Amino acid sequence: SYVLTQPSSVSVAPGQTATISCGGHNIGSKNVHWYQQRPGQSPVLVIYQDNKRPSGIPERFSGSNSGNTATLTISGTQAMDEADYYCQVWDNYSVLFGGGTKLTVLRTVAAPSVFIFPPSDEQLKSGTASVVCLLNNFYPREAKVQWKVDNALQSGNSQESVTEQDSKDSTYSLSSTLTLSKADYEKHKVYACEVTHQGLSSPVTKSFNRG
Amino acid sequence: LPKAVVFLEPQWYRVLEKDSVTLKCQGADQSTQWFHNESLISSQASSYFIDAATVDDSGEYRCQTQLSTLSDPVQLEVHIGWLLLQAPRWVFKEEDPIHLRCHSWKNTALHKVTYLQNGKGRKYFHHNSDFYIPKATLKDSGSYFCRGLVGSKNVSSETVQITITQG
Amino acid sequence: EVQLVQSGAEVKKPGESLKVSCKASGYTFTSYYMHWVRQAPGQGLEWMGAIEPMYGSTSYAQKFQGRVTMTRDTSTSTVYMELSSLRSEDTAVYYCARGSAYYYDFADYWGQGTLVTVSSASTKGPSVFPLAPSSTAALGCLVKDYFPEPVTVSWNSGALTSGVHTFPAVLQSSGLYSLSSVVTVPSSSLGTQTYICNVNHKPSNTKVDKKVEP
Ligand SMILES: *[C@@H]1O[C@H](CO)[C@@H](O)[C@H](O)[C@H]1NC(C)=O
Repeated sequence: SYVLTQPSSVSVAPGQTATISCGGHNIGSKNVHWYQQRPGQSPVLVIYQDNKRPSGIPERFSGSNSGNTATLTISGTQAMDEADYYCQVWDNYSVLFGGGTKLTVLRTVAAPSVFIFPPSDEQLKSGTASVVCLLNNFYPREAKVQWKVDNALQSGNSQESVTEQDSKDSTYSLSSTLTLSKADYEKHKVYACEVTHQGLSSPVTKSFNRG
Repeated sequence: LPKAVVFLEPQWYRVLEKDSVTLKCQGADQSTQWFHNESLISSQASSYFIDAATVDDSGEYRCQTQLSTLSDPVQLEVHIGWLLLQAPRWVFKEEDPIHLRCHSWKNTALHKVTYLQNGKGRKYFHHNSDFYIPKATLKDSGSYFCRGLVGSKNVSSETVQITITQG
Repeated sequence: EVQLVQSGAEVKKPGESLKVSCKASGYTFTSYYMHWVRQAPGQGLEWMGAIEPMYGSTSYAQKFQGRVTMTRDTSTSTVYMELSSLRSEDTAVYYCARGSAYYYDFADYWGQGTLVTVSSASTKGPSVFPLAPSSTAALGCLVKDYFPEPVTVSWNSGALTSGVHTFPAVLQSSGLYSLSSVVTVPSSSLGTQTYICNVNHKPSNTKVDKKVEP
C-alpha cells in the first residue's frame, strides 16, 4: 500500500555532483536504504539507514532522509557511477522498492554515422530478409530512424535496440532491423534508412539497391 | 592494548532450556580463555558452544586472548517454561531498531502469537513471526510479553522491561 | 567472505513451476534472514518475500501470496524459493539476498541471480549471418532466432575489443530472440585483415564462427 516515488532519469556532467530523490508519505519516519545496479550485474548496497555507509564504498556517496524525501548524493561522479539506483524501505512487515533512477552522463552533441546493411545470401535461402541499419556513437540518446522501400515508408516491421552509454566517450549506438519476407524483398528495388538526430542539420539517408 | 568482546550468536540474551547458544570471543598464539562467574572453563577455542542450555549455564561470561585483555561481562539468562519473549537487549537508543521474538520450548507448535506493550496488543500473527520496530520512539518503552497457542494451551510469556533512551 | 551462490538458469513454459536454490556461505546461516527479489527484463527490482532460517517463518509480498513458497535446509545452508502457475510475465532474474543485522529491514549481500524464461518457445541455437561492409567502415554479425537468452559475441577471438558494440537482443513475434554485434574499422584494412565473430550461445551450447567479408 505504501508508495515510493523516484525520478526516471538523472543527468550530471563528469566531476559534478548528482542527487537522486525518493519520495514517500512521511519517509523521514523510516530508515531508507539505497542500492546500485550496474546494467547486467547484481545490486550493491551503497547506503543503509538514511546515512550510514558500508565498508568499501567511496565517501563521495552520502545519504539524507528528512521529511517526505530521501536523497542519495554522489559528489565527483565518474563513468562507473552510471547505473540504476533503487531506494528501499521496510513497511508493515514487507520490503518495498522505488521505481529506480538511471544515472546519465552529459556531453556535447555528437551526430551519428549511419551504415545500412543488406540481407545475406544465406538468410535469403531461409525465406526471410533482414535489413539492418546502424547509428554509431551519437549523443544525445534520442534519434528517429525511418525505413523506406521504393519511396514507401515502412511501419510496424522494424525493431530498435540501443546500447548503454559508452564508458570512455559516453555516446550511444542504435541498431534497427527491418524484417521482410523473401517474396516482398525481391519485389522491391531501393531500400533506404533515413536518420534524424540533433547533431544533424539535414536528415541522413543511407540506401542500397537489391542486386 | 585492545580489549576482547564476547559475542552472543544468536543475539538473544535470554533463552529457554535445551536451546543452542554460541558465544564468540573477538580480538586477535591463537588460543582463547573463557570464564563463567569468574571461573575458567576448559574450552579454549575461539568460540564456546552450548548445545543444550540449562539454568546453571546462566550468568555472566568473559573471555580473553594473549593479544587482548579481559572483556566486559556479557550476561546470559536461561529461562524455564514453555514460552519466552526474546530480545537482544533491554535498553534502546531512540530511532534504533527493536527486534523481538516469541519462541517456544524446542520450537514446539506455536500459533496465534500476540505481542503486547503494557497489556495491550501490538502485533498479531497467524503462525509465529518476529516483532519488529524499525525506529524506536519514546512511546515504545514499557513491559513487553508474548502470548500464543503452544500446542493446545494458551501460554503467556514473562515480562521484559524495554526502556528507550534519548542522548 | 560471505557468498550467495544461486542455481543455474531455467527455461519454463506457461503454467509450470520454478524452484530456485540459494546456497549461503561464510557466516552463521541461521542468524540472518534471506530475501528473494526478482527483476523483469528492463524493469526494476521487486520484493517477493523473506524467510527466517532458524525456525522457518516466512513473509511474502501480497502480489505473490498464494503462489510463492520459501523453504530452507539448515544442514546445507540452502534457501529454496518456488513459484507456481507461471506466466510469461514471470520472466525475470531472481535474486536471493541476505537480510542484514539479523532481520530483513534491508539486504547487505546479494546472489548472482538466476534467469527464468517462461515461454512457449523451446531452446534453440541462433543463426549467424554476415553484415557485409559497403563501398571508416562497419561490419558485423546478425545473431537471429535463438532461445533463450543470453548470447555473447567476440571478434577475432578477443583481439578486437575497442570499436565493438554488441546490442541488446530483441524478442521477435515468433518468440525467438535476435541481436546484432558490429565493429567499425578503417576502410583500408578490408582487403587484408579478416574479421570473425565468435558467437557463443551457452543455453544451447551453440558456438559459431562466421567470417564477414566484403
Ligand atoms: C553464575 O551466576 C548466575 C547468576 O548469579 C547463575 O544463574 C549461574 O548458574 C551461575 N553459574 C555458575 C557456574 O555458578
